[PDB]
Amino acid sequence: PQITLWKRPLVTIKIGGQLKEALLDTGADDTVIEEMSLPGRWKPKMIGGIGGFIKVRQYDQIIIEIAGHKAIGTVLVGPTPVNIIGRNLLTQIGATLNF
Amino acid sequence: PQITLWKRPLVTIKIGGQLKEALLDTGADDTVIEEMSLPGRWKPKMIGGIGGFIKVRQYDQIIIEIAGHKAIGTVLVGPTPVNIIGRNLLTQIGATLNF
Ligand SMILES: COc1ccc(S(=O)(=O)N(CC(C)C)C[C@@H](O)[C@H](Cc2ccccc2)NC(=O)O[C@@H]2CCOCOC2)cc1
Ligand SMILES: [Cl-]
Ligand SMILES: [Cl-]
Ligand SMILES: [Cl-]
Ligand code: NA
Ligand code: NA
Repeated sequence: PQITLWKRPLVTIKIGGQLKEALLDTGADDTVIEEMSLPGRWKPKMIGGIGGFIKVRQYDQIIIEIAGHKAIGTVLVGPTPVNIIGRNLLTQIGATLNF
Repeated sequence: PQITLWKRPLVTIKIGGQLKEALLDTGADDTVIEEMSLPGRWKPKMIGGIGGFIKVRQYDQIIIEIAGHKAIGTVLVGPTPVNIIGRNLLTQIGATLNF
């Protein structure tokens, strides 16, 4: 699809057996999801943006279905105010910004 | 152009006769740039990023070139890890997300 930017570019994702809404975010290096459990190993990380930093858990090799398209990569889990699909997964679904 | 997302989507902007680097950010409703001098009056705005809420200065109707494309619109001035071009100006330059 061609997604407009007149509104937030929100899509449905499936992660850890759960459906969630998330923002397609070209400004995000990494994918960040609100608190949830995921299986496997994790390690702590700090990520920063407007307003400063939050502590997250870094889970590697997580599959996420994004608007119907599967992709695997690292997912950060923590107290983000919005679920964010970042570049690490946007590349894997072939997303581009066009103008 | 068609911009892929394997690296950060950084572009040159021109504001106030000066060239700066900025990030094309579909996850940002608004455009936020680092401390600089802009003409005219400003109004207060609170914006909430990943780390919390901050105060910024809102300047309306500012001339700004984004990757060679002219725009005239609202610019927020305040502390940010990088200048971000949000949807208010991405729509003016005709950007969409595609996959
Ligand atoms: C390392 O991976 C990262 C992933 C995401 C972020 S971020 O969420 O902080 N962010 C980075 C950007 C500030 C460089 C992505 C943004 O797209 C962020 C995404 C976002 C959106 C809403 C709330 C929290 C985060 N948007 C944002 O800050 O927009 C501001 C703040 C909102 O006000 C209106 O727009 C301006 C930081 C690190
Ligand atoms: Cl990854
Ligand atoms: Cl590609
Ligand atoms: Cl505007
Ligand atoms: Na893992
Ligand atoms: Na000033």
